[PDB]
Amino acid sequence: NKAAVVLCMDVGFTMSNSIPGIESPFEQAKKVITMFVQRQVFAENKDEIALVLFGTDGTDNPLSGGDQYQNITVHRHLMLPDFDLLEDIESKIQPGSQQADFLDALIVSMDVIQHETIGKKFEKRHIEIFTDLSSRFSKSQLDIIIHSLKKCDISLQFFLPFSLGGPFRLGGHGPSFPLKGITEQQKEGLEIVKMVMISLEGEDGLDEIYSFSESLRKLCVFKKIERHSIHWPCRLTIGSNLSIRIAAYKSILQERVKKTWTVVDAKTLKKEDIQKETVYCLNDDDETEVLKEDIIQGFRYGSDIVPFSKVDEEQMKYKSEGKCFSVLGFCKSSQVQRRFFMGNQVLKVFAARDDEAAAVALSSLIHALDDLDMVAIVRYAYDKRANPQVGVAFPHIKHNYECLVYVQLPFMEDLRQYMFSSLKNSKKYAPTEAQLNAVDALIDSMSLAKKDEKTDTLEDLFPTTKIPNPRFQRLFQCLLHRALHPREPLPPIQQHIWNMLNPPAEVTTKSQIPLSKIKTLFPLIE
Amino acid sequence: KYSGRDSLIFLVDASKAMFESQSEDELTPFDMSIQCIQSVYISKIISSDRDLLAVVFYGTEKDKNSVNFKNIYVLQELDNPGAKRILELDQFKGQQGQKRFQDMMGHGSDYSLSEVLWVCANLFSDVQFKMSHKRIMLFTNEDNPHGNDSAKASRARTKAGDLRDTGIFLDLMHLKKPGGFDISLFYRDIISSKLEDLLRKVRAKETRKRALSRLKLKLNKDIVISVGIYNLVQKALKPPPIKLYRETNEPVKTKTRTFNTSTGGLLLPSDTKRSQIYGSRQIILEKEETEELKRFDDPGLMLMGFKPLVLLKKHHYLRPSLFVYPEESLVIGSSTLFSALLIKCLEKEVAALCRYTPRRNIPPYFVALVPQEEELDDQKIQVTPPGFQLVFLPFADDKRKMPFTEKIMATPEQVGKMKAIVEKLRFTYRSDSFENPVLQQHFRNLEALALDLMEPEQAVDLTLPKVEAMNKRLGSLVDEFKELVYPPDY
Amino acid sequence: SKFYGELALKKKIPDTVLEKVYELLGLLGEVHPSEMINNAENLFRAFLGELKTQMTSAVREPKLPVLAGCLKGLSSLLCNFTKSMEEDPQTSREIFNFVLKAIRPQIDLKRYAVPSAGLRLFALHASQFSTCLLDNYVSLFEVLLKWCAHTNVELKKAALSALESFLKQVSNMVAKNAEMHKNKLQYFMEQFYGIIRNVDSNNKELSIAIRGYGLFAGPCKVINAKDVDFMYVELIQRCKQMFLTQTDTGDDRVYQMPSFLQSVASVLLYLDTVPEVYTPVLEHLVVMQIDSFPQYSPKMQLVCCR
DNA sequence: AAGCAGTAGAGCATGC
DNA sequence: TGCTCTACTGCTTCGATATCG
DNA sequence: AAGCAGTAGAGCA
DNA sequence: GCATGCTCTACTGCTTCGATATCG
Repeated sequence: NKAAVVLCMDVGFTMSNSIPGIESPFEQAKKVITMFVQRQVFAENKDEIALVLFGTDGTDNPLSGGDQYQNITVHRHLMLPDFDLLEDIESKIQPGSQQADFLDALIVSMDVIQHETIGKKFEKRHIEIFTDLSSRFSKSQLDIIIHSLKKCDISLQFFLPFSLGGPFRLGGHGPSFPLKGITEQQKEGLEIVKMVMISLEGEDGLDEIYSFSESLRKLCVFKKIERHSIHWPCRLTIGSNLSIRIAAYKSILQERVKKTWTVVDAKTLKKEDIQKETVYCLNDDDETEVLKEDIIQGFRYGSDIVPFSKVDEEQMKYKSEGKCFSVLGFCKSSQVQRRFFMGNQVLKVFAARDDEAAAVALSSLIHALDDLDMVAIVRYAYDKRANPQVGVAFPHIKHNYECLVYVQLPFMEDLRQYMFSSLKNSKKYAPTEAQLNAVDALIDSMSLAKKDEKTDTLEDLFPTTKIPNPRFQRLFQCLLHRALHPREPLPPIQQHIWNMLNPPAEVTTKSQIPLSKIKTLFPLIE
Repeated sequence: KYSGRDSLIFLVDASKAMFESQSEDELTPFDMSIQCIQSVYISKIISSDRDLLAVVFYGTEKDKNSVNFKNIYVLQELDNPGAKRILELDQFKGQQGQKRFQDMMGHGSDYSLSEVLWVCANLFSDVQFKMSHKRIMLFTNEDNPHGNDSAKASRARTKAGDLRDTGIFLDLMHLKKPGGFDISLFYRDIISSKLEDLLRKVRAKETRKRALSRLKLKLNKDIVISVGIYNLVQKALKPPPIKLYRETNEPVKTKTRTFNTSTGGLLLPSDTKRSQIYGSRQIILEKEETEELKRFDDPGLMLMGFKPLVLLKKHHYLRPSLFVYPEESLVIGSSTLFSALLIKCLEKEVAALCRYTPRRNIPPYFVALVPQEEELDDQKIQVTPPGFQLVFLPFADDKRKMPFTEKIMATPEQVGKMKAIVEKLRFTYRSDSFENPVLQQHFRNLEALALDLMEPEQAVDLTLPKVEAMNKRLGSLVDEFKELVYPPDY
Repeated sequence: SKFYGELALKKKIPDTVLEKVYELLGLLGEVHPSEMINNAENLFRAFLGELKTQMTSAVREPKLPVLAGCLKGLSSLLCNFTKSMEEDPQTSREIFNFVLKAIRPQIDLKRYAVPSAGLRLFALHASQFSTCLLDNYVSLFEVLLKWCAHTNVELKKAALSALESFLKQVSNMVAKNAEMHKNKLQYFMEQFYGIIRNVDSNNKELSIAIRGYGLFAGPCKVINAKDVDFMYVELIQRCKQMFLTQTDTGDDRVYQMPSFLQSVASVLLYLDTVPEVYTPVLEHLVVMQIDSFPQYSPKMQLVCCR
């Protein structure tokens, strides 16, 4: 439906804190706010972004009570994102640094939201604060604002510098603080925002706070925004009559960019000056150009062309007799293995809704499929159009959801087997043990997953799943560059992109010496 | 070789009692052989449509051959499977075909000896190509055809030895004169029954082999290795729909242009630019600009860490999975580094993590390399080759969000019933044979135009459930599993 | 219109045929310009846009035969269809920058197609650039003089003419508005004096001193009118000393005598009071050239008689 | 990618 | 205002079209 | 290119 | 003295065709 995000940006004096020589937090917060608003203006979402800018010299409010709501300035309210906000974020080289407090921006944002909402409702309310935690505090209104946020449902997400408690770039999935950043103002602000966040929502109050290291390189800003899916109703059968009313939804799939490149003509800047044609010109000689009404869709057979184009094939095609989510057979032996899955999507088949006797029956079915490695072969069709398909229904036993996941399977035209030579009993290409230990030193210096934290559960370095997509990011920043400065040539790529896609540092430094070992012992490469 | 082609000569023994009904009113072996030959052609005209297929009847009354012998009649020559060849050949079906072959060539004579194998050798020698398979399909039923003259037996085994020398091999597909395989005779001197391969089993396949990319994996910056990235599960589909003129029955050869700039005229690649609109403001760019804004790296694989095989859930996949193998265009020894890396990654169950840029300008993509050790057996059950395998990994807007906030518990009165049900339905999986209904009926429907026999032919689809054989096999516990704890009760 | 439409289509033509289409579109522009008062306008864009997209593109590294084709199309079209820096001073600078990019000294290559075509196009058509030929001249002569030592059996002879017409068309303009240039004049004159006195180790700076001396003997006569008289005396001594004192028996330098005669003749047409002791050496010179006819090459045998 | 085909051009022997 | 034919509408499935190793 | 099931505009009562 | 005649192999491109991204 409609979404609403309110961005609080500190402009306070210690937010106008200096730089040691590595990176600067005011620039970091500028990069994160412009990342969010370029996504919102380039995805055409029906939503509103607002700014609450606190720390400027000026005071702009309907009510500014003494020292509270001082250094409160507004520039753009809840509106659809546009290039005006990018102008506001690019024409803000000045801090104008003075701060009264940072605990007034929240209540004035809630007030202007509630006194401006009429006729145009929302299905989420998310406010993100960007502060480096050094200015003063005031706990005049604590429980009344906790109950006001608990009875108005204003969820909030908090952003902090890279100091939590060799050359740190932006964040390379390593240690966040260089050495030290904790003071008493950091302490008091951290505990008051912690206690308002737990007294609003619970345990995530200790976990929905994010640094500028891991907010650029992760989609934690992109939570409680997106709309879920389209509810899929179907019906599962076993045998004669096990007609379970079922809901299906999609899951991980290939992402495609929606905008297209409209071809225009130069020196006019209008579209209508293109009228493309094609002629179905049987020349084979001096040229004869024919009209449409001549075309038989001929196929190839053996060594020739055979006629009969379409209404006859539209009659004598395969009749598809309706959609189906039927069950063909079963197998206790889990012999559908990983290298045969072969589809371009995965389908979470969930449960029933609405008098869920069918859903408790399905949970009984997967709670029977759980105990042994028993697989289920399920035949799918979307509609009359789609070809029918076989697939496997994996069970999924998780914490707050018990689901089944549908993957496709090959038909026996889509395989091919071909003999490749063996490498175990190969009398020519067997290695040496010092070569083997060079490989093992390279592995154990380049390993990323080890167990720690005294309970020996696994911690992994560089989890290659949480990365945002770089392609639409690069494309969208290049378009905003070109539509901002309308003659400059294109940049090279940003450096926080490679600061996102880098492997961490200590693993490279550990591998530096076995990489020298493999280079120095293994034989020549061309 | 890659552009190699194979070859097959059908040598038919229609001489003495094979043209008779064997005094049996059950089956006729001439019509059986012509049905098997029609099945072979009618499969390989869409399966493997480039080999060489010839048809030769011997023991006939007339003769037709380029050395000009007697009793030997070649019919067609080594070429593609053709609709003309099968529409010509199916005039010898049944007793009407028996009489038509009688009047067209006749039947019965003192048949040949070595000379028919001489005709086969002079049929293979003419072809200027690269023959890779040299097989002869013999359709005969007698098993001592020269059992009164030993000079012809010695000359026939001599000439068959000299055909075995140059690389010709014959497999006589035995007709059923005694029905069962009771002719345990002494025909071991020439050779190197079951007909079901020639009968049914291959109505929709293909044959091909390429490599799809030859890229290089770089470990640090200087240690490079060369891998061919094969594809092994490929999603075949129906061929492209050729366009055709109505009257002269020829392709159309379309052409395409662009004009009408509020003046008319005609345009070029340079006059026009690319563009986009975003709400109110419009961007314009060049074709090189919109092709260069997606430009990251160079083609190849880049080693970016290591991980053991425990974090990746098979909930997570995106596309099909390729297969990387140690090729031979960097150095003699990249195989050896891959063999050492294979052994260590398998025994410490570790899997590589890489970035992968497929060709000259594509954004990069994270893959995970999982090893695979081969499996063969006594009788060479070469089911796996040894080498590494890609798995793709999602990024950000792949994983969507469900409604997902639903969690209700059931009762454990159903688990034993369902265990009995799934043990009732248990079948050991498959190895092959789950063929495609849409492509299959398209094959049959295209048979029924250039072969135009009657109608759309047989169209069984081995992907339907059989509820009639499911109900009796399950039994009458459907009602008790439907209403043991839970009534719908409207 | 047939061959012009056949490059206004979608993809085909593997560039050793698009080479020939670009060559035919220009050669047709050379012969018989009765019809293309109109259509030869857009053929300029059809050459320039393609040569732009082959020249400047960071990705898709450039194509080699289509450069040769498009340049030779322009070096056939530019006769009878000029666009010079007098009446249309934009495309002139455009094609000048394009040929200047086309003649940069690549070294690690063989591929002598774009050097040869750009040099020939500048050679025949040097006269079209009337304000942008006079401002890069040290870089111009350095790259051209680099390519006059290029060691190619057909490209040294194809570059020498480019150097020739460059000198010829800079001379006519430095003489034109005299005494307020007054520095370019002095620069070429103080690079030309004594560069014929060079005790050289080749044959080429020799010849180019000869040629520029005999050509720039002209513009000293509007200003000085006494260095022109020191000229030809310096010149006939520095040429008589080359062969009529020594080793007319043993030498192989008969190949610069047409440059000799054209130089001495072009200063001698501007001279006055020929000193009457050197003409008995001029008359051994030109009869040595009348004798030295059959050890020549065709093509050279016509400018010799010139 | 898979294969073929040409040939440009630098390297073997004798000429006004 | 209470009910339903119907007039969209974003939203997905597929089928044909250059692009390229 | 070609359906497709929620979302409403307004006929019918 | 360089002006000519003669010869074998690596650089460029051709053509089919299978795959892949992309448009409708």
